[PDB]
Amino acid sequence: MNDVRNDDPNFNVMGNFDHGLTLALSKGRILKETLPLLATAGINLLEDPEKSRKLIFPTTHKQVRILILRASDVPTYVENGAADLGVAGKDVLMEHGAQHVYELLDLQIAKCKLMTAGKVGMERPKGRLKIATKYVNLTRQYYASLGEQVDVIKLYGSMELAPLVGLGDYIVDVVDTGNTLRANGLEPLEEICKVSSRLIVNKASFKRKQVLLNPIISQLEQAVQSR
Amino acid sequence: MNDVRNDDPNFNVMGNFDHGLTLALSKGRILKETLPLLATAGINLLEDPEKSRKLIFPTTHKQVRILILRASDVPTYVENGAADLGVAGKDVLMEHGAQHVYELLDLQIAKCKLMTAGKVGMERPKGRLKIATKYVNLTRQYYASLGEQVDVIKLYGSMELAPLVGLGDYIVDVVDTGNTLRANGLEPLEEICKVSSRLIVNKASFKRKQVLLNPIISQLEQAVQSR
Repeated sequence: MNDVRNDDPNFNVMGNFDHGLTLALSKGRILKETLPLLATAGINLLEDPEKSRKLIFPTTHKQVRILILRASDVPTYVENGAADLGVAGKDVLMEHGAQHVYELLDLQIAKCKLMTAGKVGMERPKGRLKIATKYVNLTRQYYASLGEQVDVIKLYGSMELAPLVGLGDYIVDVVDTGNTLRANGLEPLEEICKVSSRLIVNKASFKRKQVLLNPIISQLEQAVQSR
Repeated sequence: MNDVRNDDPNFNVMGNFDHGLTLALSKGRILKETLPLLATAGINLLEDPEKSRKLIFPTTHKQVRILILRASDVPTYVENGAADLGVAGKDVLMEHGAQHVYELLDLQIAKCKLMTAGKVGMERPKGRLKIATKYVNLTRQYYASLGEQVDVIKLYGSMELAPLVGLGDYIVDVVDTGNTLRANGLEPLEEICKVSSRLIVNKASFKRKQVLLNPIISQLEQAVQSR
């Protein structure tokens, strides 16, 4: 009946409440670096998600189905076991909070650093520093490091724009290389920590689904070979 | 002083931390129903923002620059004075509950309904309900109106996926015709309030720049065919 997996038919198979494996992936550059790891593990998207109206996606495994989420939402879906396991930025995991999750692997992809940044040739203003950021808990934790307090201002949008129109004193964002910033007349400053994409499993799903999970984890481990 | 206010050169003029005017607009279908009204008032872009890498778009008015923000951020920018005025759904504005702001006009565009929603043929669950939604404060106050306290689950992405994978019991979201909803085996249930885009102005912005603002406001009002 079931036999082996190689689901070639697209636009089908993907059911509701799949008690197989629900994988929560992020959306942009993170997604484009995750796909290749998965391809070696035997999991391939049948369609292009950008040009697709689907919310759940079938893979080459009949046992595995994919969500493409805002990065902030991956931990939330897995925490609640609406997804069994997920691929999330360590920035996002650290802001949110690890609860009903095992962090199983540093995948060594989407490597960046959480940094402060400003306008080039700016004066440290006088009062409470106003910090614009999407990472409230993390910038609060950090300036507690230095013995300072701050006014934080939560942004969900482009944090590059804030201090050009004079919204922040500074910003806190993840920085690959720093090109985009300098080109828009800004400069990276203090490195708060290092960030990479991690794999996470819902604690219950771990106990319960260990025959689908064991091999997949083990093949992803080998694709991050490194040393 | 200088009367010349017409500006053909885009990729030009631009400015930084202006003391002329700075307009923040949401970037969805809202943007597209908005620009026509700004047209009526001799305020137009000079390129496709969909196809530009610009962060601050200049306009046909030498005295007015534009920002295209992620909806949730518009009230953030105007509260703080980065923007002197902007456009956003009443849903956002009510959830944000911004301080240093005047709502001056119902543009009566992008009309819809903040509603509870669920799976087709749902069964009323037992215990405290879980609600998958972006608008936390708004559901908390709508269930605090029915005396019942609930479990909230904040999402920043598509709220339509949540039910299909069983994140919530119910969801809270904006429903125009909710045509998409049925297509995914979901239903509108109840109604919390009605919703349209509004025009807000920073209060200190309004005290000083009045000279620039009154002409712009007057024109917009008359374009809405309102008395």
